[PDB]
Amino acid sequence: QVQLQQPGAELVKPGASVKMSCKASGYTFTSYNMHWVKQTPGRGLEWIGAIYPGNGDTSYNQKFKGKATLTADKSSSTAYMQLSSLTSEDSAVYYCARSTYYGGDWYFNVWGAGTTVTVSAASTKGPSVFPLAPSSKSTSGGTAALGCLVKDYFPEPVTVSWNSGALTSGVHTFPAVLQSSGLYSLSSVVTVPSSSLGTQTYICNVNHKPSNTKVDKKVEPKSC
Amino acid sequence: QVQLQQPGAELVKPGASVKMSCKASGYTFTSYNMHWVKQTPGRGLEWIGAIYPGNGDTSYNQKFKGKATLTADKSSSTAYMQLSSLTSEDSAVYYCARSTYYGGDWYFNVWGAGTTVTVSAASTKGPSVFPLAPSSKSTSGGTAALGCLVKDYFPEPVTVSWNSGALTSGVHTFPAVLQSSGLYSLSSVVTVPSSSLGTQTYICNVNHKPSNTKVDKKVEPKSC
Amino acid sequence: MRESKTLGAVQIMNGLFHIALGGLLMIPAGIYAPICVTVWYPLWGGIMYIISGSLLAATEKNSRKCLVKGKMIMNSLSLFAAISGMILSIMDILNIKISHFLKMESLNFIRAHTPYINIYNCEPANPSEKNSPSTQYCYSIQSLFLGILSVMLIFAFFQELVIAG
Amino acid sequence: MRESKTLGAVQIMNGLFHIALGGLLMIPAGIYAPICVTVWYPLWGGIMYIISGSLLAATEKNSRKCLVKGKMIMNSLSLFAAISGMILSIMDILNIKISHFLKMESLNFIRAHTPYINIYNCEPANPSEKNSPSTQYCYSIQSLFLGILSVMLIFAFFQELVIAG
Amino acid sequence: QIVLSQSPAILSASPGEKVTMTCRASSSVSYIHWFQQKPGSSPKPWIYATSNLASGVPVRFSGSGSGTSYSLTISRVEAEDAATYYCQQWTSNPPTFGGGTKLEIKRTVAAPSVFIFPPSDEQLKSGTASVVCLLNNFYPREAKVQWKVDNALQSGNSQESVTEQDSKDSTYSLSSTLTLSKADYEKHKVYACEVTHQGLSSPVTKSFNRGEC
Amino acid sequence: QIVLSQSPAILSASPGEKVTMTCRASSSVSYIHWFQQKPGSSPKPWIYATSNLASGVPVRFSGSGSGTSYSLTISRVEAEDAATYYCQQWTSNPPTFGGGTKLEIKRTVAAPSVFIFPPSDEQLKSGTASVVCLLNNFYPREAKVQWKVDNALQSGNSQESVTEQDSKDSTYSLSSTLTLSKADYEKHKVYACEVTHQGLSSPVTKSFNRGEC
Ligand SMILES: CC(C)CCC[C@@H](C)[C@H]1CC[C@H]2[C@@H]3CC=C4C[C@@H](OC(=O)CCC(=O)O)CC[C@]4(C)[C@H]3CC[C@]12C
Ligand SMILES: CC(C)CCC[C@@H](C)[C@H]1CC[C@H]2[C@@H]3CC=C4C[C@@H](OC(=O)CCC(=O)O)CC[C@]4(C)[C@H]3CC[C@]12C
Ligand SMILES: CC(C)CCC[C@@H](C)[C@H]1CC[C@H]2[C@@H]3CC=C4C[C@@H](OC(=O)CCC(=O)O)CC[C@]4(C)[C@H]3CC[C@]12C
Ligand SMILES: CC(C)CCC[C@@H](C)[C@H]1CC[C@H]2[C@@H]3CC=C4C[C@@H](OC(=O)CCC(=O)O)CC[C@]4(C)[C@H]3CC[C@]12C
Ligand SMILES: CC(C)CCC[C@@H](C)[C@H]1CC[C@H]2[C@@H]3CC=C4C[C@@H](OC(=O)CCC(=O)O)CC[C@]4(C)[C@H]3CC[C@]12C
Ligand SMILES: CC(C)CCC[C@@H](C)[C@H]1CC[C@H]2[C@@H]3CC=C4C[C@@H](OC(=O)CCC(=O)O)CC[C@]4(C)[C@H]3CC[C@]12C
Repeated sequence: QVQLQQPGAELVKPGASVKMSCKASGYTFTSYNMHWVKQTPGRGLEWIGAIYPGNGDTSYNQKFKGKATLTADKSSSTAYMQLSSLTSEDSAVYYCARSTYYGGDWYFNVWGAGTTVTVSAASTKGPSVFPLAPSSKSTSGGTAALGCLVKDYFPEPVTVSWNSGALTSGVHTFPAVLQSSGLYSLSSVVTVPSSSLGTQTYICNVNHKPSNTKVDKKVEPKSC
Repeated sequence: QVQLQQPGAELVKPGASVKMSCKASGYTFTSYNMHWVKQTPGRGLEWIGAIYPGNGDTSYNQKFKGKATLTADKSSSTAYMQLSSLTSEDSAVYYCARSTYYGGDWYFNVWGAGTTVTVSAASTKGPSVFPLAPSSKSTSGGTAALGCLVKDYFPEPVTVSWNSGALTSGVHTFPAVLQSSGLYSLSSVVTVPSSSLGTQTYICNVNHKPSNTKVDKKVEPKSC
Repeated sequence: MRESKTLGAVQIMNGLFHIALGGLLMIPAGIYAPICVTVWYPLWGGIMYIISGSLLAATEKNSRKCLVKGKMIMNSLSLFAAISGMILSIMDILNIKISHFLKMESLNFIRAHTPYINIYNCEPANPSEKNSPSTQYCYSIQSLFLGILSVMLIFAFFQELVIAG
Repeated sequence: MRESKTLGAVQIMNGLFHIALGGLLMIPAGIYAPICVTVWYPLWGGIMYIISGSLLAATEKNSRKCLVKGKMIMNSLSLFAAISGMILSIMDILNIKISHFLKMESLNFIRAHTPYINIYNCEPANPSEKNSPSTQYCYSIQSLFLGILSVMLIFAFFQELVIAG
Repeated sequence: QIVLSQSPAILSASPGEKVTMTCRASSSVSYIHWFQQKPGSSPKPWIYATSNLASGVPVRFSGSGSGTSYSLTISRVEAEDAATYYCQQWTSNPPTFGGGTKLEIKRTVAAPSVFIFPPSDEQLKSGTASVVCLLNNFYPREAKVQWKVDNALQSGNSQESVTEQDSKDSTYSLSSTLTLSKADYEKHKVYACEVTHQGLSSPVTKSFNRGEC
Repeated sequence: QIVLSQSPAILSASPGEKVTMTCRASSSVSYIHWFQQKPGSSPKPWIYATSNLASGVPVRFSGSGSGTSYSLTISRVEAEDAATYYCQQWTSNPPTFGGGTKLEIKRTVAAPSVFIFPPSDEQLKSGTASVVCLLNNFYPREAKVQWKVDNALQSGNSQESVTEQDSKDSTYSLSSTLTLSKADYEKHKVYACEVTHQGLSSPVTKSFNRGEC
């Protein structure tokens, strides 16, 4: 029943600032401390600070004391965090959390859904889709590997399906890689009976809603 | 929804001992402190002590440290307090209460219904009921006062009604007084038109369930 | 005789140590303060110990000794200060460890910094707390007060052994 | 000259008070202890200060002087304690009040009595607590440690003013 | 241990206006908590941490204060507000409760209707004499009854009991009972109770002669 | 600030095994709290105050320890138990989280099926060459791919990515991509990736010749 709600993502130009919100529901907002937590794939979980909306006392981790600023609307039941002077170091997931005194120690008993921040200067870019054509150079044991390469798009995500979703067995879609150009690239592959590559038609359906891209690519055994 | 259930009353011979219970429901019993409180009309509210059923640590007020002993069943979700060497000083209401840490301080957020302890050597005694007959010596302004005296019974309570409950207007039943013989006495009175004391029939119906006494007394001006 | 100049020097050092420990003990630490501080003893004791250094005067035997006879009264009153100072400390050390024989209201500008604290009872009402850090904080403060008072006791006692000379 | 016996007496008293404050400061108070205690400074300092009371032996000019010249070396070593002790105390008083320039692990039998405690950081993570008595204890203990260290600093400095020929 | 004193002991107002009550500690406390109790129930929590209303408490109430001095205030009293209020503290060991404040409802002054009942014939056959003096529907509560027998003042031989205040007319009723042995009841002729009250310009005596019927 | 070290980094067990994982603090702490996270969700609270199970946690789990040394234990691992577990402390400022432990499922060794794709004509017409080396359905995760072009070792010009583990057969799939300019792609004839894995008795190379089709 108790819940915390956050927006899903933010896009920010470098050096600008961003403000993101956590809204409470189902409990007496002014009676508990609200805490903020940062996660990254390189340094795990780090604690930013807290606010007591009952009176506006705050506390900060010194390492972030120059970045963050915590405030609360005592009437609207909304907490805000503001971050200033963003750099590539700040791309991370940020959570709000509620803490309660329970069983002789504090613990974080409820967590928000999390907000993702991307720091990037890059504009929206629609992808180019290139086939990984099946071939004798891709035939094995009565199976062939084939796929689609979704090259150079921004921002995430891309969705891939095959034959409008009629083909699903053996599909592996890999996590996107951020490239040195700042674009992303992704690939998806599937294995099919190599005996019928000459008779069966396979089309991947690529959608990139942020760019409204909707592209169908036929995949057929034209080697090279 | 959280509830603490206690038994209603205890009768104890002087100098013996009594054990009273407080059963919890609706929450993780092992995770909060349980507190006991004493109320008397002379001293008001006094705090006896506490138990933490999570491990059995206890704390006592020194003034009671020789009287009480607190213990808990970690499996059955029941607390117990035992009292020893009872005297007339121990007749009071005893409450269990649940303490939580909330809003920056402790507070007692849930209370049991309370157990009443009476210290008395006296046996069960059925009352004698005497009329306070209406008369010219009890006539005023077109009204007469009449009543029933429920004398010398034990233990409490007595219930009084009039004409099987058909008369309720103007009835005042006074709180019982404990007498120096250790018995209680009570009286109930009602004012009626004095013009009709010779014509109307008024009967009080006295029930003393502990003694199973059920007595009807006609109240009439005809006695002095 | 020639011990006397030395004894005076010792008495002066012993006097400055009381001013030091007396000030340190008066740091805000609760609504109740030790009797000796509320009696204000650590100041007057030290002052009289230094004054009683008057035997610091050289023994000028100029027809009749320049250690004017009133100084003997001075020395004697300082012995009265020594005894009373010892007794006050051995009383305070008991008030910390069994129960209040007395309680004393401290001083108002001290209370301005520790209004919600007592060091004389230190056990939580809530048994869940018996391992909370707050209790270890309280017991550590009691141990510091017992320390300071015991050092005061032994150095005060070190007057009575010798200020009779 | 004749000041020398008195100076020796003063030096001895000043040495005993270091043993006293050094012991009192070692009472359990967390995982981190002041540098001077981990260095054991108060014990060696006091011991050297007492031995340097050798001038109490007075000027035995019998034969070649019986204040044996090695005593001048003896005097000379004790000066090394006064400087280093003063520098240690003025370093520790900084570690308490801006940040850890150093941290030192205390001693194991001390930790057995205060394992969950520190005094070098003292502010709660939960802002609801900023008025809880639990916090007022920690500031009071910091104030006691600053007091003890400042008194040690001044009485140590009082050697360097005089422990020289 | 620290003690909390409350004032006034009994407080009174007319519906629809402001009233206030104080609790003063002998030493400064971090917070005060307020509880409401009515006859025949457990206390209820009412205000926690000096100024936060508990669940369901009507917005009429507010709480305020700091240091040693605190207050609770009611903006517009209503007939359901009648109860006893205790302040409470957790600052030191043990926790303690105040002596309580009782809240009445004012009304106009009403003099008591007085009645007296001689012993029943059935009681005299049982060897007991009880004399009941009744004061009916009066306000304020303060009243005094003195028993006189043949103009001689009785003492130490009577008990009296009073209802709580009736929620529909705000009056009180009191009964006082004098009890004597039968042998002492028949030693005298005139038996009286004397009533004094703010609504009476002089005491009113109701009395009878023994054997007058 | 005190640091919590977790071991092992990757923990491996079959269903029905007992398993244990440990956290050691640099200093003694009052309690350890444990959290579970899965890809794509917030962490969940799992054990609080060293040994109390949170709501709905299956009875398979238990927690234990004291002082500087703590452990969490699972009596009979099941396929849903796959997650990352973080320990946490509140004893000092700031509160800190451990480096985490990742829990896998054991299975038998499976060698990868390897496939290679030359660039498409559409990519060459755009001016780009991308070479993809695919390793399919293998175990353990640990594998190595070296690119060789005309027997010359490539370095610093490739990126690879691996799927999450499949919930039905516990295998992995891996792709590596080599990217060159078109002008560099057509300077050579033989392009190769070399795959080494525990399931392979020797490296297997799949390669093709440019301009041979
Ligand atoms: C021989 C004794 C009786 C007197 C010793 C000299 C005193 C005049 C000194 C010793 C300790 C000092 C007290 C120690 C601690 C404090 C708390 C202090 O407040 C703080 O330290 C925090 C706020 C601040 O002052 O910046 C206010 C002054 C006071 C009472 C000091 C006032 C002056 C005192 C009493
Ligand atoms: C810690 C405090 C209580 C010490 C108190 C010391 C006093 C008791 C001493 C200090 C100075 C002394 C005084 C120094 C000088 C004089 C003047 C002297 O006057 C004379 O006339 C002496 C020569 C003469 O008789 O002609 C009498 C003693 C008296 C009062 C001494 C009496 C004792 C005094 C007051
Ligand atoms: C000139 C030199 C020799 C004087 C040295 C005096 C202090 C440095 C020593 C002497 C006695 C010691 C004290 C003796 C007793 C205690 C009580 C002890 O506290 C408890 O034991 C609390 C728990 C319990 O009651 O058992 C803590 C150390 C302490 C303060 C000791 C602190 C250091 C003291 C004061
Ligand atoms: C000159 C200085 C550097 C060293 C002097 C060492 C001893 C005179 C004193 C100094 C501090 C004292 C310690 C202060 C506190 C304690 C805790 C004490 O334990 C308790 O007080 C609770 C249990 C109990 O003893 O009843 C055990 C002894 C001990 C280590 C004391 C033992 C004797 C010590 C080490
Ligand atoms: C600071 C304190 C704690 C440590 C350092 C003290 C030493 C530096 C003092 C203590 C005793 C002194 C020594 C006592 C005896 C001697 C022997 C003496 O030479 C002889 O007696 C010659 C005949 C013989 O060999 O016995 C020369 C001085 C010396 C070394 C003294 C040198 C300085 C010493 C070692
Ligand atoms: C020989 C006699 C004269 C020596 C006396 C020395 C001590 C008894 C006095 C002198 C200076 C005082 C200290 C001066 C400053 C402080 C800091 C003060 O702490 C704070 O103010 C913290 C809050 C803030 O930063 O304002 C507490 C009292 C204390 C330790 C005092 C404690 C008692 C001290 C050490």
